[PDB]
Amino acid sequence: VLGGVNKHSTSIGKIWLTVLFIFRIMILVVAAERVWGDEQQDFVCNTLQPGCRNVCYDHFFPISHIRLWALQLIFVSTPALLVAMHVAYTRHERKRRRGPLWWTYTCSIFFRIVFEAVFMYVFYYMYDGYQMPRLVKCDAWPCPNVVDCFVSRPTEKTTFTIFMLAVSGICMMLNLAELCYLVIKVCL
Amino acid sequence: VLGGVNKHSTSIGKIWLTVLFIFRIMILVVAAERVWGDEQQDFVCNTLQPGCRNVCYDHFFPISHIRLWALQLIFVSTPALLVAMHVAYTRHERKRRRGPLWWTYTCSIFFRIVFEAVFMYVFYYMYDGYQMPRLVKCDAWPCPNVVDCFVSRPTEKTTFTIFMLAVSGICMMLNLAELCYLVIKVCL
Amino acid sequence: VLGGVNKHSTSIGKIWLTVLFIFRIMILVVAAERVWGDEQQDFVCNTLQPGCRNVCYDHFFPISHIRLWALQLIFVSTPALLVAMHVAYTRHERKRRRGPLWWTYTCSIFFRIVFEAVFMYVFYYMYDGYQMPRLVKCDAWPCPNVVDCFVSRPTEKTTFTIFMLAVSGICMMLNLAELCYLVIKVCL
Amino acid sequence: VLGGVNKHSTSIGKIWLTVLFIFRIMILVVAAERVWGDEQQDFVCNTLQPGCRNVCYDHFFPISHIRLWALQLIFVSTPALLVAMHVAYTRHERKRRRGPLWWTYTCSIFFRIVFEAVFMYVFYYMYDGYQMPRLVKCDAWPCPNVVDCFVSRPTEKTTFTIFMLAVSGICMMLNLAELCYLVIKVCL
Amino acid sequence: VLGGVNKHSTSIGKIWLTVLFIFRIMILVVAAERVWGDEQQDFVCNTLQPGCRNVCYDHFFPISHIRLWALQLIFVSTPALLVAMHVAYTRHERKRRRGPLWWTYTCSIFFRIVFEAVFMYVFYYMYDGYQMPRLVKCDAWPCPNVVDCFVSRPTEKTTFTIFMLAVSGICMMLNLAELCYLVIKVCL
Amino acid sequence: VLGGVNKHSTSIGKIWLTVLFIFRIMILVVAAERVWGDEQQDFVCNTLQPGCRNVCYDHFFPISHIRLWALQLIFVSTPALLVAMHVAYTRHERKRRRGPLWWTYTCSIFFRIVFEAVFMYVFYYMYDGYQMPRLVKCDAWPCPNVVDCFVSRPTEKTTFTIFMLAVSGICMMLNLAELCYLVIKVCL
Repeated sequence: VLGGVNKHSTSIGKIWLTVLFIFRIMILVVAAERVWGDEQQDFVCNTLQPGCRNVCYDHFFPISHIRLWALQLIFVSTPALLVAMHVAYTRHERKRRRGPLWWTYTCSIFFRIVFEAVFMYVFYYMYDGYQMPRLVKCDAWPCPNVVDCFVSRPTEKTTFTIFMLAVSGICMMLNLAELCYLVIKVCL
Repeated sequence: VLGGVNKHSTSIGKIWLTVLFIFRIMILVVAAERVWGDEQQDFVCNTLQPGCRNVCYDHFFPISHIRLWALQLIFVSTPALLVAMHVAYTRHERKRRRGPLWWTYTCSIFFRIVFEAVFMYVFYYMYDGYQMPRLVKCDAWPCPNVVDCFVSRPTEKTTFTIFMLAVSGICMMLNLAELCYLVIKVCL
Repeated sequence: VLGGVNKHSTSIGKIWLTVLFIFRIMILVVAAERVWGDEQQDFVCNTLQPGCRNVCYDHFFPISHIRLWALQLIFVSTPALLVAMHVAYTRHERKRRRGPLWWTYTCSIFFRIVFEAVFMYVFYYMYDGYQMPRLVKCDAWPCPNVVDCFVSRPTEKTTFTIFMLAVSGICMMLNLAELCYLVIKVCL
Repeated sequence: VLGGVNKHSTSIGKIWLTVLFIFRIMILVVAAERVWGDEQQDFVCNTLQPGCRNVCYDHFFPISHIRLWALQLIFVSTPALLVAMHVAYTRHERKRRRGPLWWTYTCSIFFRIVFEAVFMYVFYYMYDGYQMPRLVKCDAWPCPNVVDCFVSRPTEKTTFTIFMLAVSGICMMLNLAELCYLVIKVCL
Repeated sequence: VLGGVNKHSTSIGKIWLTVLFIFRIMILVVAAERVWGDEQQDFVCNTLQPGCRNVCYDHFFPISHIRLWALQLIFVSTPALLVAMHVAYTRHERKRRRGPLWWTYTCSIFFRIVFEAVFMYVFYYMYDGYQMPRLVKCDAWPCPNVVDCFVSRPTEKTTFTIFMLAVSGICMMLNLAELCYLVIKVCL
Repeated sequence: VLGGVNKHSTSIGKIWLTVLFIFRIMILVVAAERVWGDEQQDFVCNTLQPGCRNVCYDHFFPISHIRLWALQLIFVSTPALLVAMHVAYTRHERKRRRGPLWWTYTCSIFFRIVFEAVFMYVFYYMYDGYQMPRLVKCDAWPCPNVVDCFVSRPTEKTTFTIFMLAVSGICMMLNLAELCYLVIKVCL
C-alpha cells in the first residue's frame, strides 16, 4: 500500500491498482497451501514401473502454477519498490543540501506492463491454455509405451487459473491507461 | 474494523455489519484447516481401478466449500476497501488545495448485496442444498459401471454449511435495510 | 482484556471473568492441535469393509469436541464485542454534538448466560456425559452386523472435557452473580 | 515479565523467579512439537490384534508429559495475572476518587506453592518416577495375553523430564523463601 | 533495509543492492518449503535393498540447494550487520565524550565479494553445473552393482537454480562497481 | 541485542559476541525443521523384528543434535538476561531513593565460559567427534544378533555440526579475551 504512492500518481495508480494487487495476493494465499499442496503426492499413474511417477509429473508440470504466480507478483512489485527508495534517497539529499521523479515513475509503469505480458505469454507457451486436463498420456523413459496418469483436483485448479489470468489482464489495461494519461498530459 | 467506518454510515453499518464480518472470519479460521483438511485424503472408494479416486472426488466437489467462502469474503470486503482509499485520497487533496462521498458509500452497499447473492446462488447451483451426503455414486471414466465412494465428516461439514449460509443471509438483509434507510432519508 | 471493561462493571466482570476467559483460551490452544489432531486418522475399526471407518466415525462424533468449544468461545465473546463498539459510537457522537449504557451492559450479561447454558446442554444431548469410551459399536450401513471401533486417546480427551465443563459452569455462576448484583442495587 | 512486578516484591520475585519462568517456557517450546510429536504414531506393539495399539498407549500414557507441564505453567501463572489486574483496578479507582496489596501478593505466593506441589505429586502418582521405560507390557482388552510394546525416544524424554522436575523444585524453594522473608519482616 | 545505509554509501549500495537482497530472500521463501520439501521422501530407487535409498540420496545431494543458499544469505549479510553495530557504538561514544567509518565500510564490501564468490565456487565444485538430472546411477555400499534412482521435480529445481545463480552474479558485479567507485574517488 | 549491553562492556562484548549469537540462532533456525525433521522416520534397519527400530535409534541418538544446541543457547543466554534485570532493578531503586555492576558483569562472563565448555564436552562424551556415520550396528534387545541400520542425511548433518562447533569455540575464546581485558585493567 505504502509502496504505491507517488506525487505523480493519478487515482488509477493510487486506488484501483493497489486494490487489485492486494486482491491477487489474497487469492494466492488461500489457494496455495491447500489446492496445489498434493500436486505430486496425489498424482496417480496406472503402471508398475518404478520412477514413472516422477518423470511423468515433471514432464507435464515443469513449473507449478502457484510458483509462476508467486514469481510474477515479485517481479511486478519490484519497480514500485525501486521508486520508493529513490524518492527517500532524493528527499534525504534535498534536505541535507516533472523533473527526475517524473521519468522514474514513468519508467516503472513501462516495466510493469512488460513483466505482466511476459509472464502470461510464458503461461500460454507452457500450458497452452487455462484448462487443466483430467488425464495426461506420458511416454518418457522409463515409462513403457504410453502410461495413463491422473491429475489432482483439475477442476478447482482451472477455476483459480481463470481468476489470476483475468485479474492480470485487467492490471495491464489499467497500467496502459495510466501510461497514456501521463503521456498525453505532458504532450498536450 | 477500520475499513468499515464512513461519515454517512449509520449504527447498522458501524456495529452490526462489522461484528458479523468478524464473526464469519472467526468461524472460517477454526473450521478450515481441521474440518476440510482431509477432504480428498480420506475420500474412500470401493474399487480397484487406478485413478477412480481422483476423477470421482473432482466430479462431486469441483470447488471446496471453504474455498468458496474464502472467495466470498474477499469479494464482499473489496467495496469497503475501495471506499476507504477514496476517502484518504479526497482528504489528502482537500487539505493540499451528501456530495461525492454519499454516492461512493451508496454504490459500495449495492455491490455488497450483489456479491452476497451471487455466491449464495452459485452454492445452490453447485451443491443443490446444505446437506452433505454420506455416499456418492460416481460413473465417470475410468470408473467401471457405478462406484460407491464415501465422504469424510459429512455431518460436521453440514453443520458449518448451515452456519455460513445463515450469517450470509443475515448480512444481506442488514445491507438491504441500510440501503433503504439512506434512500428514504434523502428522498423524504 | 480491553473488550471486557465498562463503567458499570464490578470487580467480578473486570477481573475474575476476564481471567477465566483467558484461562479457557489458553487450555484450548495447547489441547487442540495435539490431542484431537488424529481423531479420525487413528480411529481403528475391526473390519475389511471399505467405507465403514468413515461412517462409524461420523456417526459417533458428529461434531468434534474442540470445534464445539471454539464455537462456544466465539458466541460468548460476541456480546462483549458488541458493547465495546456501542460505547465507542456513543462516545464519538457525544463529543461531536444509568441510561442507555446500563441497559446494553445488562443485556450482554443475559445473553452470555444463555449462550453458556445452551452449549453445555448441546454437549449433554450429543455425548450424554463427559466420559469418552474406549470402544464404540457401530452398525450403520455399509458396516456388516456390528463392528468394533477403537477411539484415540480416550483418557486424555476425558480429562480436558472435565476442565472445560468445570470452567464453563463457574463462568455461568459468576455471570449470574453479577446480574443479581446490578438488579438489586438499582432496585434497592 | 510485566506480570511479575509488585511494589512488595523483593529481588527474588523480581529477578530469579521471572528468569526461571522464562527458562521453563523456552525449554517447553523447543521440546514439545519435536520430542513428543510422534508419541502414538511411533508406538510399536508386537501383535496382530486390531485396536491393541490404541488401548495400550492410552493405558500407559493417560496424559502426555508435555500437556501436564503446559497445564502446570498455566496454573502457576494465574495468581500473578490476578494480582496485576487487581493493581490496575485499584490504581484506576484511587485516581478517580501494607494494606490490601500486601495480602493479595502474599496470597498469590501461597497458591503458587500449592499448584507447584500438586502437579509434581500428580506426576509421581501417575508415572512413579522420572525414568521412561523402553518396554511396556500391556494386557488390557482386546490384547490377547500380554503384548510387548515399545516407546518412542525413551532416553530423550527422560532427560527433559529431569530438567522440568529440577526447575519446578527450585521454583518452590524460591517461592517458599520469599514467603518466609515477608512474614518475618512484618512480624519482627 | 535499515542495516544497509551508511554515510559513505552511494546510490548503488542504498537502492540496487538492497532491492536485490530482498529479491533473493523473497524467492527463497516461496521456493523452499514447497519445491525442496519432498527431496528425500520422493527419491525413488529401483531396488529391493534396504538402506540403498538413504546412501544414494546422501551421495548425490550432500548439502541441499536451499540450505546452501540460506547459508550464503546469512554470510553476505553479516558484514552489513557488523558495520551497523560499529556505527551505533561510535555514535554513542562520540556523544558521551573519511576516518574510521570509511575503512569499515570499505572492508565490509570486500568481504561481501569474497563470500559471494566462495559460495558459487562451492556450488560448481559440488554440483558441476546448474542442471539437475532426472536419473542418477549410484553404486555405493550396500547397493548391489549400479542402481537407478530418480530425482523429484528436476526441472523446477533447475529453473530456481538459474535464478539464484544469476542474481548472485549480478550482486557480485554491483559490489565490485561500488568498490571501484570509492577507490578511484579517494585516489583521484 | 538489547540484553547484551552494559556500561562495563567493551567492543568485543557489544559487537562481536552479539553478532556471533545471532549467527548461531540463524543457522539453527534454517537447519532444525528440515535437516533433523525425519531423523527417526527415515531411520532404516535391515530386520523384521518389531521394535528394533525404536531401540536402535534411541541407543545411538540419546539426545538429538538440534536439541543439544537449543539447550546450549538457552543456558549461555541466561546470564545475560540475569544481568539486564539486575540493572533495571538497581536503576529503579537508585531513582526511587566499578561497584556492584562490575562484579555482576564479571560473574556473568565466567558462567558463559563454563556453560560453553560443558556443552562441548558433553557432545564429545556422547558422540565422540563431529562425523556422523552412514551405518550403525546395533545389538540391543530385542534385535537378534547384530542389525544394520542406516542414518538419514549423514553428510549434511556432519557439515552443520562443524559449523556449530567452530562458532562455539570462537565464542569461548572471545569471552575469555574479554575476561582477561577486565581483570588486567583493574589490576594494573
